[PDB]
Amino acid sequence: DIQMTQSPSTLSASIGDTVRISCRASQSITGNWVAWYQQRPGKAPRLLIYRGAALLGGVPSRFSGSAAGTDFTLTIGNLQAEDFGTFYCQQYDTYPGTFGQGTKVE
Amino acid sequence: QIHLVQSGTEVKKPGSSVTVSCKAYGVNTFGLYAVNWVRQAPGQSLEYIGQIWRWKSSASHHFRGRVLISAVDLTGSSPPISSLEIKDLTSDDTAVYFCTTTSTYDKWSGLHHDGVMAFSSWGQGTLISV
Amino acid sequence: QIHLVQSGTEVKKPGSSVTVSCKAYGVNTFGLYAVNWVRQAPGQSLEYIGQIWRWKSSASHHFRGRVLISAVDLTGSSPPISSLEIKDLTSDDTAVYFCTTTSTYDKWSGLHHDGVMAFSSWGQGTLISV
Amino acid sequence: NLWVTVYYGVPVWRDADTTLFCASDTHACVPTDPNPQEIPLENVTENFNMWKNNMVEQMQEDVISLWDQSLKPCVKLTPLCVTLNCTKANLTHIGNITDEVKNCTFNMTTEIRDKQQKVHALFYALDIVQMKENGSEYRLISCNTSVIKQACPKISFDPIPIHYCAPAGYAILKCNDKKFNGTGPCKNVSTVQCTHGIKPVVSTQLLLNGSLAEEEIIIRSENLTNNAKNIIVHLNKSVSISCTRPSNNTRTSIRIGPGQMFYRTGDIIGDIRKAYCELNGTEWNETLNKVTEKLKEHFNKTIVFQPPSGGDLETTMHHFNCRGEFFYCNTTKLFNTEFNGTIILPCRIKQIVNMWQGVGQAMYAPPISGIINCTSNITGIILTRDGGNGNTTDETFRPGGGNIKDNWRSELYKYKVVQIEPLGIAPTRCK
Amino acid sequence: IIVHLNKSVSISCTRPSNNTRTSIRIGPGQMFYRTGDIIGDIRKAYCELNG
Amino acid sequence: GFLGAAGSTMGAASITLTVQARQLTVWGIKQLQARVLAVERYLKDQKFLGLWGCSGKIICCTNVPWNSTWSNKSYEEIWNNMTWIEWEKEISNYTNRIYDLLTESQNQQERNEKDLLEL
Amino acid sequence: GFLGAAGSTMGAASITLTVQARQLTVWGIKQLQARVLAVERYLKDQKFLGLWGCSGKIICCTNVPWNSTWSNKSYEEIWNNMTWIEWEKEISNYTNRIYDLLTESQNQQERNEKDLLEL
Amino acid sequence: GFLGAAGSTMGAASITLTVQARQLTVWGIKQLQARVLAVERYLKDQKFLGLWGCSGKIICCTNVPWNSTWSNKSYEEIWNNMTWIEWEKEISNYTNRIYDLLTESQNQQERNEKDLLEL
Ligand SMILES: *[C@@H]1O[C@H](CO)[C@@H](O[C@@H]2O[C@H](CO)[C@@H](O[C@@H]3O[C@H](CO[C@H]4O[C@H](CO[C@H]5O[C@H](CO)[C@@H](O)[C@H](O)[C@@H]5O[C@H]5O[C@H](CO)[C@@H](O)[C@H](O)[C@@H]5O)[C@@H](O)[C@H](O[C@H]5O[C@H](CO)[C@@H](O)[C@H](O)[C@@H]5O[C@H]5O[C@H](CO)[C@@H](O)[C@H](O)[C@@H]5O)[C@@H]4O)[C@@H](O)[C@H](O[C@H]4O[C@H](CO)[C@@H](O)[C@H](O)[C@@H]4O[C@H]4O[C@H](CO)[C@@H](O)[C@H](O)[C@@H]4O[C@H]4O[C@H](CO)[C@@H](O)[C@H](O)[C@@H]4O)[C@@H]3O)[C@H](O)[C@H]2NC(C)=O)[C@H](O)[C@H]1NC(C)=O
Ligand SMILES: *[C@@H]1O[C@H](CO)[C@@H](O[C@@H]2O[C@H](CO)[C@@H](O[C@@H]3O[C@H](CO[C@H]4O[C@H](CO[C@H]5O[C@H](CO)[C@@H](O)[C@H](O)[C@@H]5O[C@H]5O[C@H](CO)[C@@H](O)[C@H](O)[C@@H]5O)[C@@H](O)[C@H](O[C@H]5O[C@H](CO)[C@@H](O)[C@H](O)[C@@H]5O[C@H]5O[C@H](CO)[C@@H](O)[C@H](O)[C@@H]5O)[C@@H]4O)[C@@H](O)[C@H](O[C@H]4O[C@H](CO)[C@@H](O)[C@H](O)[C@@H]4O[C@H]4O[C@H](CO)[C@@H](O)[C@H](O)[C@@H]4O[C@H]4O[C@H](CO)[C@@H](O)[C@H](O)[C@@H]4O)[C@@H]3O)[C@H](O)[C@H]2NC(C)=O)[C@H](O)[C@H]1NC(C)=O
Ligand SMILES: *[C@@H]1O[C@H](CO)[C@@H](O[C@@H]2O[C@H](CO)[C@@H](O[C@@H]3O[C@H](CO[C@H]4O[C@H](CO)[C@@H](O)[C@H](O)[C@@H]4O)[C@@H](O)[C@H](O[C@H]4O[C@H](CO)[C@@H](O)[C@H](O)[C@@H]4O)[C@@H]3O)[C@H](O)[C@H]2NC(C)=O)[C@H](O)[C@H]1NC(C)=O
Ligand SMILES: *[C@@H]1O[C@H](CO)[C@@H](O[C@@H]2O[C@H](CO)[C@@H](O[C@@H]3O[C@H](CO)[C@@H](O)[C@H](O)[C@@H]3O)[C@H](O)[C@H]2NC(C)=O)[C@H](O)[C@H]1NC(C)=O
Ligand SMILES: *[C@@H]1O[C@H](CO)[C@@H](O[C@@H]2O[C@H](CO)[C@@H](O[C@@H]3O[C@H](CO)[C@@H](O)[C@H](O)[C@@H]3O)[C@H](O)[C@H]2NC(C)=O)[C@H](O)[C@H]1NC(C)=O
Ligand SMILES: *[C@@H]1O[C@H](CO)[C@@H](O[C@@H]2O[C@H](CO)[C@@H](O)[C@H](O)[C@H]2NC(C)=O)[C@H](O)[C@H]1NC(C)=O
Ligand SMILES: *[C@@H]1O[C@H](CO)[C@@H](O[C@@H]2O[C@H](CO)[C@@H](O)[C@H](O)[C@H]2NC(C)=O)[C@H](O)[C@H]1NC(C)=O
Ligand SMILES: *[C@@H]1O[C@H](CO)[C@@H](O[C@@H]2O[C@H](CO)[C@@H](O)[C@H](O)[C@H]2NC(C)=O)[C@H](O)[C@H]1NC(C)=O
Ligand SMILES: *[C@@H]1O[C@H](CO)[C@@H](O[C@@H]2O[C@H](CO)[C@@H](O)[C@H](O)[C@H]2NC(C)=O)[C@H](O)[C@H]1NC(C)=O
Ligand SMILES: *[C@@H]1O[C@H](CO)[C@@H](O[C@@H]2O[C@H](CO)[C@@H](O)[C@H](O)[C@H]2NC(C)=O)[C@H](O)[C@H]1NC(C)=O
Ligand SMILES: *[C@@H]1O[C@H](CO)[C@@H](O[C@@H]2O[C@H](CO)[C@@H](O)[C@H](O)[C@H]2NC(C)=O)[C@H](O)[C@H]1NC(C)=O
Ligand SMILES: *[C@@H]1O[C@H](CO)[C@@H](O)[C@H](O)[C@H]1NC(C)=O
Ligand SMILES: *[C@@H]1O[C@H](CO)[C@@H](O)[C@H](O)[C@H]1NC(C)=O
Ligand SMILES: *[C@@H]1O[C@H](CO)[C@@H](O)[C@H](O)[C@H]1NC(C)=O
Ligand SMILES: *[C@@H]1O[C@H](CO)[C@@H](O)[C@H](O)[C@H]1NC(C)=O
Ligand SMILES: *[C@@H]1O[C@H](CO)[C@@H](O)[C@H](O)[C@H]1NC(C)=O
Repeated sequence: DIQMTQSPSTLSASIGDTVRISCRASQSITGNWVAWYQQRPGKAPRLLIYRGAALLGGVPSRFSGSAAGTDFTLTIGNLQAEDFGTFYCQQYDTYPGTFGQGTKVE
Repeated sequence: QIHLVQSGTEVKKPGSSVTVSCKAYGVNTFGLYAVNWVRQAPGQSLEYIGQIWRWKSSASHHFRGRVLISAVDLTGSSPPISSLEIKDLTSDDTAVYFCTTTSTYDKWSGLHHDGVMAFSSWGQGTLISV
Repeated sequence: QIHLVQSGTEVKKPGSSVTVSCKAYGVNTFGLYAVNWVRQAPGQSLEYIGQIWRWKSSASHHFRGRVLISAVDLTGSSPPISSLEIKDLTSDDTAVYFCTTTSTYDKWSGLHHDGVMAFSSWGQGTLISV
Repeated sequence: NLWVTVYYGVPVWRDADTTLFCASDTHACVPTDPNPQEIPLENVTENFNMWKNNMVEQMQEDVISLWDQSLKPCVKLTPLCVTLNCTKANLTHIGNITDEVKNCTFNMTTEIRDKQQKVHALFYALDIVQMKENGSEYRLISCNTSVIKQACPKISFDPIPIHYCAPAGYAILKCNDKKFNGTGPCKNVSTVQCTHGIKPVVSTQLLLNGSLAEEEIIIRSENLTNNAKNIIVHLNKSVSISCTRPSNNTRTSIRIGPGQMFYRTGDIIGDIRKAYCELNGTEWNETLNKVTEKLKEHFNKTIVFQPPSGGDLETTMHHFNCRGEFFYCNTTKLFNTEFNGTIILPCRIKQIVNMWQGVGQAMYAPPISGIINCTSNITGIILTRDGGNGNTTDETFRPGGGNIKDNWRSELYKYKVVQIEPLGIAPTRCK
Repeated sequence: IIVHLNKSVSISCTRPSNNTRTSIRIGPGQMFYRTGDIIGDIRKAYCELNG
Repeated sequence: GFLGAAGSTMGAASITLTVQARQLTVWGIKQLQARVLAVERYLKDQKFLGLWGCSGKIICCTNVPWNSTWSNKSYEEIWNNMTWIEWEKEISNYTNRIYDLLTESQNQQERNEKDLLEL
Repeated sequence: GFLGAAGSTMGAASITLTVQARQLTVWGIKQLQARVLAVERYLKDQKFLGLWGCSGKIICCTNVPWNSTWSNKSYEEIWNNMTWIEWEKEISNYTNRIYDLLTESQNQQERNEKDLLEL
Repeated sequence: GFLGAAGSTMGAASITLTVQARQLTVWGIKQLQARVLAVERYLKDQKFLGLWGCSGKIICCTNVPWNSTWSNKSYEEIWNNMTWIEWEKEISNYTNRIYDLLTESQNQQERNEKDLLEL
């Protein structure tokens, strides 16, 4: 029953900046079984990262991820207007899956 | 081109049961796509409700016995359909329910781990207020 | 088809300096060929004088400081040229001087061992009497 | 206190696409050891998708290559593009062929360029185009499109079974689920090296001389909701169909060049009747009933069958080939809703054919002297669903053709090609 | 002699006459493309360079 | 029994792996290309095995300790309740690291043997 | 030389096996086919040798005892009277058995060595 | 990297002999011929290595003594003041000798081992 926590519950930045978001898990996930989602207000969440550091079709190259044991990081470079809202953090190594508390950006 | 279309908002009373539908345009079959139903309370984080995968249905411990998940495959007139049935509603079930589908065809893909999965495509979500 | 043409006989008095020129017909460049100047006394064996190779000039210990070797590559109307200048001539320098040109392009060839080389082509030799 | 240990020969595979060996009994398929060997894989569930299989493209390319290589060395018919003087045939010496055969006189080049010979031939009206609105001036169908090459006399038109064998480092997984529909999980899988023998039979509306479903009729389609996607219906009980041409042709040869010989029909010796296919009405009634009942599971409307809406001769009538004759049969008695006794379907013969669109340009099939008689098994049907309006109370299915890949997807739907990855690393107490 | 430069010189070449490409069938499936007509400007083709 | 242990646990699949190893006129261009490609693949696998000192072995043991960050599962859990495909999927992100470590260990072993025999 | 001492006894023939072992632009399709087939045959022989733990050897000793039913002749009779062709024809019915036993013995050796190193 | 040790002394180059070792649809006739030739070259080098008992090794010691008529040079001068190209150029005339010697030695060893195993 892995519980994941995100430290920077609130963040602020300007266009062109770089943002780091961190997730900590109660157990080490050696398989990098972590996903990163984005949710704008009034819309469904969108999946951006899976397996810690893998992008999807259409997701900009600006987004990046790093994974190591219990510490997972999402890095956003050259922040634009569209990259606003709540970022969510999920594990799927154990059952059931569990989401983070989300970090607000912009 | 996976578009998931869900039903509209419904307002119900405690003690009743509700049904939420999800039509999966672009999904060829649920034999290769797994369907996951999740919950989002207003102002809180996402919670996983249940899934149907390879025509096997399952729900988490907190929801066993009161959530029933069903699905039917592609027919001649409508796309694949999935559906949640929630029994014995209480004041704590008011939330936005999301229907998600994830491909399972590639066994080596990183989007799934022996049943527990990521959610590549999301529906617009149904608001249920009790 | 490598022909080496040298200057004619020069008769000089002690204390002077002489210059011998060798024109290398058939030598595409001195970057792939080395020019070795050697001496033959009237009745003795051959003696090594000096070398130009990779546009670097050197002379033996017995000749350092009084022998200078220069060279110029292929031009519009003249083949590559090598020049030997001898200062402070004495009665012991009367001899026949030879230019030899040895290919260097093939690195595995046995005509050269790290600077010290064979003499594949020879000029007609110039007689210097002091 | 664990150390790395390397294992060679680990049973791990990944989906991959490669070139496969062709076995039988520039391009050549002549290994002669198709002896199969099957190994079940217990507790293995594998995902299959017949519509994303590279084996069908490989088979398409192989058949095209074999067809082109067979027709490479034999006669070209470039002199045949000559204005023909065609009149009504004289055959005096269900229905007769006097309205389909025309007697055409023309000039042809002899083996000497300076002299021309005036000759005659009997051509079918489907292979001739009229040049002037009211006149006797006629030309061949293909003279404005491509150059035709005569089907060489030694070429055999019967299919031969073809096995596909994965090279070393690969394997062919086979799904043994008895009610498989081409997409989804398979819980009973086996592994093989060579697939079962597949005959490259060409047909348009009814699949012939194929395998039968083990349990029940199977409905297959890439996308049921898309009316532009063909539906393959695989039967579990074949229906015998016997096609004949009762006319006695004369194969007569004309020397048209230095060693080039052109074969033609001299005269129709006797028995002047159209070619026809015979079928049993009751068996077809039962098969159609079963197909309708099975299709009721996918469409919640009354199901009716109608003939093809329209088009040319190629896309409307059941095309097939046997003995070397190329038949186009009118399947309107079928697919129209007494069906008692024997159903007789008229057919027409064509000589100038273009079997593969854009491949081989066109082929001229020489006639055969004797009476042609031929039998086959119907094991499948290709259908197309007419676009509805949302108001009709019934759905209309029409027999339709399309890509010939559908004729082979029905035989390669239960196969998958995988790549072995035999190199594993595991923690073990050894040092 | 090959002279290799370190600063390229831009040259722009043009044909300003409007050609009409037409087709003639010269055999079975064989098509021949020709210059049907010359319209527009009729000036000769030329290359432009900076002195 | 080629691929017959795919659905079996690694504890039982590791027994008798040599079945897989044993299974591992005018010709067409495709046939010749396929033969050449198969030969190349076999030689590549043999090159990887030979780099680590495992040239002619099926069950080869090494000297690189197992880092718990690669996988922290217990020995019983690994060899008793999983298959080879699942295990290889889990550790996919560390295969390249482990290969480099094995190569370095083999090189160090060769140099140390040379130095020891020099003494 | 190459195939020299083919008529000699096996005792004298086994002395110099390496002499025979050492010998073992549009080119044309046939030349490519011949080259590929030669490479394949060499690799098949090497695979059989490596399956038994004799990857890089000319004379390799094994742990499979000689069954008298395969051949019951004396050691001197084998190694001082017959030639290699006669011997290979005599025991032609048992080659597959011996190959399978050699493979099984090598597998048991590897597994037992792994178990011993575990201890 | 690849070939980066060229120009350095043999002492420094001998410790990185792994990069070179690691780095050593109608395709067309030329591509297929090139692939086959590359496979042939690799297998020929492996055959020479196998004849000497160094099949899966990069640095391999042998029992053949070094004749002074081959090099007649000091150890420090060889391994500290020369590069590999110069060394290979200097001793070319004797290479075909040494190769043969190596082969013989290996053969001898095998036979001796057999005797040591018969006692
Ligand atoms: C190709 O091929 C393939 C093959 O070969 C195919 O596939 C297929 O598909 C199909 C489809 O299409 C399928 O079918 C489907 O299925 C599904 C699933 O199911 C399953 O599951 C379920 C559930 O379960 C759960 O619950 C229960 C209760 O009791 C339990 O028991 C269990 O265990 C579970 O539990 C769990 O979970 C939960 C959650 O979920 C929780 O809570 C708990 O706690 C736990 O945890 C079940 O039930 C089922 O069962 C069944 O089946 C079996 C088998 O074996 C049997 O045995 C049983 O008995 C049963 O049966 C019965 O039923 C049936 C039905 O169901 C019938 O039929 C019979 O007869 C009998 O009676 C399983 O297991 C599902 O879901 C589906 O269903 C649907 O549909 C149908 C049709 O008919 C109907 O009937 C039904 O009713 C349903 O319907 C519904 O839904 C839909 C969707 O959309 C909708 O629309 C509609 O409307 C409806 O709705 C309604 O109702 C509901 C009710 O519920 C409600 O709720 C709502 O609200 C409304 O009102 C179907 O069935 C199959 O399976 C397959 N196959 C295989 C082999 O797999 C394919 O398709 C092909 N393809 C093509 C293209 O074609
Ligand atoms: C392709 O490409 C390539 C490349 O890219 C090219 O190549 C090139 O080439 C060229 C040619 O062409 C060249 O140039 C040349 O070079 C040469 C060499 O040089 C060198 O060497 C020298 C010598 O050394 C020696 O000595 C010294 C003294 O001090 C010392 O130091 C040293 O160390 C040495 O020593 C040693 O040895 C000796 C003997 O030999 C002994 O004794 C001792 O002991 C010791 O052991 C030198 O000097 C030089 O140096 C120089 O340079 C450098 C460089 O860096 C510098 O740094 C220095 O400083 C110097 O400089 C100076 O000089 C120059 C020149 O001159 C000037 O410019 C300046 O300014 C100064 O001044 C070296 O190292 C040479 O030899 C030559 O020369 C020549 O030429 C020129 C031109 O201009 C002139 O000027 C001169 O003079 C000369 O001339 C002469 O000769 C000739 C020949 O033939 C003649 O003809 C003439 O006429 C003349 O004659 C005259 O004079 C003389 C004088 O001596 C007298 O003697 C006589 O008699 C007469 O009068 C040249 O320079 C180059 O280098 C190259 N490059 C490279 C990079 O390398 C090619 O070519 C191309 N190809 C095509 C085809 O195009
Ligand atoms: C679905 O599958 C069926 C069954 O295979 C196919 O029907 C068969 O088709 C083949 C080929 O068209 C037929 O074989 C041919 O039969 C001709 C007539 O046979 C008479 O002569 C023979 C001589 O022994 C008698 O035995 C026989 O009883 C008849 O009296 C032959 O003349 C043909 O000979 C040709 O092939 C031989 C092969 O060696 C050559 O050497 C000859 O030179 C000549 O080219 C040939 O044998 C067979 O008769 C058909 N069977 C039936 C039951 O009708 C269908 O065609 C197929 N459907 C498809 C492909 O759509
Ligand atoms: C099988 O065929 C059907 C029908 O041709 C395909 O359904 C079509 O799917 C697309 C995208 O998945 C739908 O377009 C979208 O529709 C939604 C509806 O709200 C709209 O919001 C989007 O903007 C977009 O236009 C399309 O409507 C739908 N057609 C029908 C008739 O339902 C299906 O995708 C095909 N399946 C496969 C695997 O190809
Ligand atoms: C480059 O071109 C020049 C000129 O075309 C070549 O020079 C020519 O070289 C040949 C032989 O090297 C000379 O022939 C010889 O001339 C000597 C002069 O005494 C004579 O004694 C010989 O009997 C023989 O005839 C030729 O004269 C000479 N020509 C000139 C104009 O210098 C040079 O060889 C070419 N280099 C290469 C690499 O091709
Ligand atoms: C772990 O490995 C997986 C696969 O080896 C990586 O996922 C890949 O990410 C790249 C990034 O562009 C994609 O192109 C691939 O398609 C992905 N592979 C699959 C199978 O989907 C993943 O990024 C790796 N994770 C870490 C933390 O190294
Ligand atoms: C095409 O053939 C017909 C029939 O052979 C030719 O018509 C004949 O022409 C001759 C000469 O005028 C008449 O004597 C015959 O009576 C005609 N026959 C009939 C049935 O009318 C016709 O001339 C030929 N046309 C060409 C262009 O060759
Ligand atoms: C097709 O037409 C040709 C010519 O119009 C016919 O050939 C002639 O047939 C008569 C029959 O009485 C012979 O007397 C002539 O000698 C034939 N002409 C030549 C040039 O040989 C032929 O019979 C017609 N065929 C059919 C089937 O009607
Ligand atoms: C071929 O498949 C059909 C399926 O359409 C079988 O017909 C069904 O057989 C079962 C057997 O009990 C009956 O319960 C159904 O009522 C039948 N359905 C129809 C529409 O007839 C048929 O039996 C199969 N034939 C063979 C030989 O396997
Ligand atoms: C195929 O045969 C059908 C009948 O078996 C033909 O359709 C008939 O055509 C006639 C006149 O064109 C009509 O009077 C009938 O009502 C039609 N019957 C049906 C059931 O449609 C059809 O024309 C034939 N096709 C071809 C290409 O000859
Ligand atoms: C080809 O077109 C290019 C641009 O389309 C022409 O180059 C430039 O044209 C503009 C006109 O809009 C001038 O203002 C520039 O000075 C031109 N650049 C130059 C001359 O370097 C070009 O002139 C055209 N070709 C010819 C032959 O005129
Ligand atoms: C057909 O031919 C017969 C004899 O072969 C002849 O009697 C008859 O008149 C001919 N009829 C026609 C229409 O040519
Ligand atoms: C799997 O299919 C084979 C096909 O012959 C059959 O023999 C076997 O019984 C099947 N197994 C199961 C579990 O259905
Ligand atoms: C498949 O799983 C069952 C579980 O009961 C097991 O008994 C069987 O041995 C497994 N099959 C194989 C081939 O290991
Ligand atoms: C052939 O037999 C004779 C016996 O007289 C023997 O001396 C000779 O060595 C044999 N040949 C070879 C090549 O051993
Ligand atoms: C090249 O020579 C210099 C001599 O100062 C040495 O320091 C350097 O390491 C040499 N290059 C390499 C790659 O060893």
